[PDB]
Amino acid sequence: ALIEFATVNYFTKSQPARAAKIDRLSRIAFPLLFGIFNLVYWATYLNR
Amino acid sequence: VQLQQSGAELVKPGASVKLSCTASGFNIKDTYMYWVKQRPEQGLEWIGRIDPANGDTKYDPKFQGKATITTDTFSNTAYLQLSSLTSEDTAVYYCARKGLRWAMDYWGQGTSVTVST
Amino acid sequence: ITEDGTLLYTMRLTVRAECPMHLEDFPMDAHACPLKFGSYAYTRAEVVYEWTREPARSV
Amino acid sequence: NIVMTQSPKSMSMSVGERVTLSCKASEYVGTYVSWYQQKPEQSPKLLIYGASNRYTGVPDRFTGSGSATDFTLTIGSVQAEDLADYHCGQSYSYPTFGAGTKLELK
Repeated sequence: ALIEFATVNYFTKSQPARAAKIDRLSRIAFPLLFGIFNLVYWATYLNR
Repeated sequence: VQLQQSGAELVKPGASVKLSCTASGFNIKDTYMYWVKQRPEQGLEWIGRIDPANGDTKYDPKFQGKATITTDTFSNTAYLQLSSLTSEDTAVYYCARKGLRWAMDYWGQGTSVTVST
Repeated sequence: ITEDGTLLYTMRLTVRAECPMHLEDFPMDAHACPLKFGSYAYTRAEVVYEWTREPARSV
Repeated sequence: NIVMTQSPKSMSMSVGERVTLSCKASEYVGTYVSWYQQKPEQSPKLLIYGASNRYTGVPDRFTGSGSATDFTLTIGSVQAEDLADYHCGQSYSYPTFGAGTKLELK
């Protein structure tokens, strides 16, 4: 998350389209990945 | 060391049979006394055990009430009395003592009961 | 001391034993903490131990 | 209730070959599985008290192999008087025996 913010700020004021695009994409990419990781972790550790 | 059972019995269905097992060579207060039945050409089946020092007797759930196990420490005998018997328990009844690793090292000889008319 | 020689000797102990653990599923792990007791200075040919009831009903 | 599934039901084997019998327990029985040898018209005689401990007077051709549930009785050079049933019975709980294997010659 911090690295994504750093990239957004680096691209801001020069290519704001790419910055806004990757921010609106990271608003969906991080929570879904965390949910998938939680499901996998809990499932594979409670089955045993 | 040497277990002497009773003889064969020819009992009518609906009566009570009391089989005896005299232990010669040791005291029954030291070990347990297991009773085993065996139908012809089938596997062994446990009936019940008795602790002759106290009188604590455990039975197979399907043999509770039908059979009872008592002892007599003065004559070193174990008695098994079948309270109510049908025409199906025409099996061979063995008397055994527990061994070293809870096995039954010394068995009796078998009192082959027969239920008919 | 029973009249026929059968002794009975109980103690009240507080044993602090070792339970080796494999903490690779922490904290969703399952352990089997052992408690091994035997004889000292008396081999098998002299003193053999045995449970007094059915081994499932001793401990 | 612990049940002992003994296998096989009845086997036929010639003289002088190694033979093995299996006794799979349902629940846990640590090393308290005993093997008895019952000849026809006689009382069963204890062969292996505990797992892998021969009883006094048993030839060295009988060997046990113990585990938590599976137990094995291996006979080596089989002689001519070893034609009998072989029951396995646990004692970790109230004793329950297996069905037995009628050993045969062929």
